[PDB]
Amino acid sequence: GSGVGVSTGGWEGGTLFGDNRVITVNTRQWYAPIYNGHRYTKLEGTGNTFWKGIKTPWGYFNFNAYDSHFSPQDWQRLTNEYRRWRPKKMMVKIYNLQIKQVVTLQGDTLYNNDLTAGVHIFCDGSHQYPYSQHPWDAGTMPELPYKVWLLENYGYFQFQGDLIDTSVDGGSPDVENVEKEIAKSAPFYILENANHEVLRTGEETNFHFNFDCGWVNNDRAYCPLQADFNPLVKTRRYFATRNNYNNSGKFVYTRYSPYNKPSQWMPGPSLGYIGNTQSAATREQALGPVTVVTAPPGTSAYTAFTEQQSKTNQQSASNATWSGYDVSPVNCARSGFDKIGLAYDSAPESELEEKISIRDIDNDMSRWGQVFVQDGTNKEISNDNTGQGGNTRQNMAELKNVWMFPNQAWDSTPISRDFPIWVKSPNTDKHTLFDSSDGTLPMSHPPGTIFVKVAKIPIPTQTNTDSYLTLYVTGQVTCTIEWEVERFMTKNWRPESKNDVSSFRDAFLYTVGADGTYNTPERFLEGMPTRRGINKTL
Amino acid sequence: GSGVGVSTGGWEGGTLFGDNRVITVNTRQWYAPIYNGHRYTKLEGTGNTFWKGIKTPWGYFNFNAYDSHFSPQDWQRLTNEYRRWRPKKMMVKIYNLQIKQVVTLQGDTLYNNDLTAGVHIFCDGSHQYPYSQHPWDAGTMPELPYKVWLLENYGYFQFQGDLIDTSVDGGSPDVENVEKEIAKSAPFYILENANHEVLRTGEETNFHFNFDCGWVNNDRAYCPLQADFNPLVKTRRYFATRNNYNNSGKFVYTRYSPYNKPSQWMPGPSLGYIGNTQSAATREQALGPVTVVTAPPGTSAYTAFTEQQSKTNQQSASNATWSGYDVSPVNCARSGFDKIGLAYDSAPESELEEKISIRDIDNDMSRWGQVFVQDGTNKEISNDNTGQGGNTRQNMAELKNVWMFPNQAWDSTPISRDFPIWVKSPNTDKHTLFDSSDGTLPMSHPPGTIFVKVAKIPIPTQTNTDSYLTLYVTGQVTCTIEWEVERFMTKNWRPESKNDVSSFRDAFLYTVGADGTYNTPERFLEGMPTRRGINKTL
Amino acid sequence: ENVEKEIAKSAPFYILENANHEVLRTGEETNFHFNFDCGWVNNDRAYCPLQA
Amino acid sequence: SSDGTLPMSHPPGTIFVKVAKIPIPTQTNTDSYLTLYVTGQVTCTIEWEVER
Repeated sequence: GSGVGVSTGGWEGGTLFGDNRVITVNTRQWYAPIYNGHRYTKLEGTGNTFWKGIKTPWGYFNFNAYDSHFSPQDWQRLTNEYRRWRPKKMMVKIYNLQIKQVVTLQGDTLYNNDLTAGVHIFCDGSHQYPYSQHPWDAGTMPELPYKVWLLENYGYFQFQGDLIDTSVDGGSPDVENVEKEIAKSAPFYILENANHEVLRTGEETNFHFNFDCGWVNNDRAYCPLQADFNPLVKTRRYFATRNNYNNSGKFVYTRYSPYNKPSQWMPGPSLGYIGNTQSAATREQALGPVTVVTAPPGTSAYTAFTEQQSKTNQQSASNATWSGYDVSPVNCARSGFDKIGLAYDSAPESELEEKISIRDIDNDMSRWGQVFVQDGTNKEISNDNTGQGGNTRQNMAELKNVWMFPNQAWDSTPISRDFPIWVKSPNTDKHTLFDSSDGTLPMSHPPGTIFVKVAKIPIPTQTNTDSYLTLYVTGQVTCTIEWEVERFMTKNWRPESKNDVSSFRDAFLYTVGADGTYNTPERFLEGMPTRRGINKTL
Repeated sequence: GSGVGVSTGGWEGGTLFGDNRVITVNTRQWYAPIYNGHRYTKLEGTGNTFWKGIKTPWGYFNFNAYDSHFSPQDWQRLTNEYRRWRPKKMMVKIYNLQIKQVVTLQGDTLYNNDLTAGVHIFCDGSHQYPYSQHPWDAGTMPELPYKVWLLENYGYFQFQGDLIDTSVDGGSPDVENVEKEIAKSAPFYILENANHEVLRTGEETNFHFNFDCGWVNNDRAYCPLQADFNPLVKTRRYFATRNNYNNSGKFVYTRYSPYNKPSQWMPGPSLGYIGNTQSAATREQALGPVTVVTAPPGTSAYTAFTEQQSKTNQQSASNATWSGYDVSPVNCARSGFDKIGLAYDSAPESELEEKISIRDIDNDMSRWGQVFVQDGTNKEISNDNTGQGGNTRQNMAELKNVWMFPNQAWDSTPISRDFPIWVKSPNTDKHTLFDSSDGTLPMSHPPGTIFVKVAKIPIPTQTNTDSYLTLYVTGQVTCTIEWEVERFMTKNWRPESKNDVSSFRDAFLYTVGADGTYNTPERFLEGMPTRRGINKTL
Repeated sequence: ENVEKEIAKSAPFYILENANHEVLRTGEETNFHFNFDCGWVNNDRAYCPLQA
Repeated sequence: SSDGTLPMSHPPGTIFVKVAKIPIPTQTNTDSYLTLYVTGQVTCTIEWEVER
């Protein structure tokens, strides 16, 4: 029935492919140590960074990656057989809890099971506590179901080091000092305010969640946005040409070629900034296409001066890297820069080799390589009537920076097997269109973070100082996501490109080696990206 | 409603993929000329061949190929997504009939439509008429739905030229002459004995058929039949070893290695004969692994002598090619010889280039490369006791010819997109196991052949000699086959090899060229063979 | 690894004979219906600058 | 749209027409088709939603 000696659950796993739904059940073996010695402590970054925050005696389940949910073949069969997919509903189950005590009886350490020790488990569904989980973090659910998963210590941003800096001395209150105020109005969160469960070995718990999100599109456009037309018909439109290069000139009109027709569809947005590669040795300064210094109006961030035009505190571009936070990749709809923004490793905690994979391959023609703008004649106009031309002029130029504009249509980046699934959309009042250059699906309320700490069992002391019993929790978590899928249909005659393994460069991959080392892809193609062969009529 | 000016049907096409069923609808534009001038005539092969038969004023719909039913992508999606398939039921519809008359009013020829001209359409479901349709014939339904399809003239074998040869003179009856009797008991078939429809432009017809057949398996074995075992456990079996090489010897026993264990599963049958490559210039002599001379006991075939042991007429191996019929490929379960038996062209009626494709790639490990047999010690035994060995002896030998034996298990050849679907199983009393080295599925009663001729409209003549009106039939045929399919399921972790186009050597393929020439694969991999990536636990 | 080789491989080719469609003769006819979902076309002008 | 058009997700479906291919028997077996064309009448009726 129930008790210390009957299991709360069993190992579930596998996948079910279906026409309208895919259901991926996954179970892992996890354990949570005592984090930070059961205490909230101020987290300050070493080196030069002004990030300051709280380190928390808690740890959390991060379920956000694809490769954690799909196996390599479940991924392949997913991307090959389906046009698009999104999650519908997720159900996590935390069970088979076991709490072990760590005692050192001698030089040796012995691990004996202490019943009646609890574990705190808290799912924040309302997101009342800071959501500090980031996509592209190394603490997600392991892709190998037989690897044990160590939960990650939780912590959160609190205040900005250089926005608390100036004149914050506590001698007397300064109400007009704005940096004094930022530090005063900075929050501090404690997870013991919240109602949450305490479980023992016999107890279990589970959580359900219903996604509301966009799709993940697996099909490619074979045609440029502007190239889809019929050369067999002649167009009705003419293009203007200046004739005499002077004031007496006028535009003379001649018909476009059938093979060159104008279009109403602009290129999707992009920023032509590739990020800083200066060979800077500091890893914590901002190296990124767009670095953003958040400072409130009265504040002085790091070393700041007043621009005398606006009389506002501003920074030099070199100092800003200290005070600011980069955003990458910003390339958005430009596929020419795919290689710039994303580079990542699959292998967690492996000091053996880097195995850095970069997104090289995109065959989707709805994403553009370059945009050129051409504003007139190649030679400046003479101010007199008659006359011949003038000083030479730059007719054409590359547009590096393409912002959002009407009639823009593009496709999001192809995602590999190991990417994050979703990203937390900010709780700000205003949002523009959601397109993530890392391919993630921003959601207003993503799955609530599940926090775990180990109940604190005190040790009586004569000195009355805090002494806690050293013990940890291990258990089993089953994450079952239900995925809404769409099978593709096409009238295309020719065969599509399917993400075969034959294109892999390394023969032995997704398999263990002699010593048990699981071989993972070091390349983006070997990660079986989406948007490969399935053609999409423009 | 009905009449000369309303169409009997419409163009149907496409495909429907489903979990349990795939339905491929295909429509073509066909035409049948007047075959052989409305007369049955004796068909005799030029060159040296004894094949003799009838040429018939009829033509027929041949629906047997895969590439006619599936498009290149329908094939790819079929082979990638499904474990096995077989046909369930076929429905053909012959409609939009149009009969045109060919008249030459002058040097010019003009084509005018003659109403009230019939067309004969006969489906032989009972197979009461010779089934002369062969797999690997060039007259099947075109793979391109927009190509017009010329039906093939029908004809059938009647008697064997060298089994009618000797002493067949009609001076007096010889009842003891057996070759005289073969010619007497040879059949002659006429398709005007059979009930069949005569249609005009307003009329249509259709036919239904229900397949009863085996499957077509798309999955491969990754393991040799004999290699599946657990080296972690030590076997209980010992192998014998002769010790002293003489009469006093005996077998001494020692345990197999854990990595080498005996098996009960024999290799599937094969014949190690690769066929004759002598650079013979005669195309109609038998070049094939097994050539079979059918002669009844009393008959003398070509140049024959009496073997004096059995006192029966026999032939020399060189003369037999004249009198006999090869069977290819005979390799059956040996995949080492895949390259030998099958070579074929996709491109019909194209004198431009050969484009000969040969089946090279088979990764299925249930098919064996070689079989070796080893019968004892390496040195002949001395007849005395004591003594040392003897004359040297051949311990091991290759078994070239492996017949059918108990506990044999193997897999049929992987088939490409363009192969025949089925083959007519003979109406003989006895049959062994059905395994076709061309991959076809033998059926007792395959789809009944649909015959078409154009009604003969006479021309009055003073000389009373036979003169017929020159006119032909064009129409539309819709073949709809329903396929029973099985989606694969696997616990395999690693990604499977999917028949991507990326492995194709030619980039422009399955697409028209500048002059409209449809580019077809010249290689076997580019034809997307079955049994590629889907793994089958042995 | 040649990407341009791949673009040519993954380029589609369409044939309109794959699709179910009607074949008509002189006596036959056909018709088609469609329901638009679209914005408007505005025929009125603003006489004032946005900022005036 | 700077040309004033109304972009629609699914505009009216394109109506395709070809003339059935009627073959001509040939000794050389090369493709020879009968030369003929189609004429007809098409009535397009659009219903427009308006605002006075």
